[PDB]
Amino acid sequence: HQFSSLRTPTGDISGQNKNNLISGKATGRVGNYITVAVEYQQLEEAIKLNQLE
Amino acid sequence: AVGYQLLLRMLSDYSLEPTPQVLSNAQRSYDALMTDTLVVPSMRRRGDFPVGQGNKYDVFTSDRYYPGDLPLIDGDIPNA
Repeated sequence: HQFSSLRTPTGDISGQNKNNLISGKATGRVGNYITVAVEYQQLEEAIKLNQLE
Repeated sequence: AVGYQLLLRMLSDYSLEPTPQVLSNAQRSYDALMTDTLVVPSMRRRGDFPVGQGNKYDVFTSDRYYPGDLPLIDGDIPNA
């Protein structure tokens, strides 16, 4: 919050034009999926690749 | 091959009997045709046959037992 002031030379001015209270927001959300997919013959892959690592 | 088979099926129309040389040629052609198309299926493992510890079985390598004829279950259509 931020405020602004007034410049007057009198003190018994208890009734005047005051400030205002405005509340803001900053909204965060989720994005799209990060997906990588492979299709392949698992037997041919496992011919020479242990544990698919 | 097809020509000799058709000739053997058609001689009876004119009532002419074949000859040993024609029969041998037809046999050789049919044998070559059959040779060019051979399947000789290789039998697969039973399904309850265990897989030894040498084939390291894990979630991402192989299951404890050899895969078989059983179709994978969809989850809907539970009964066949």
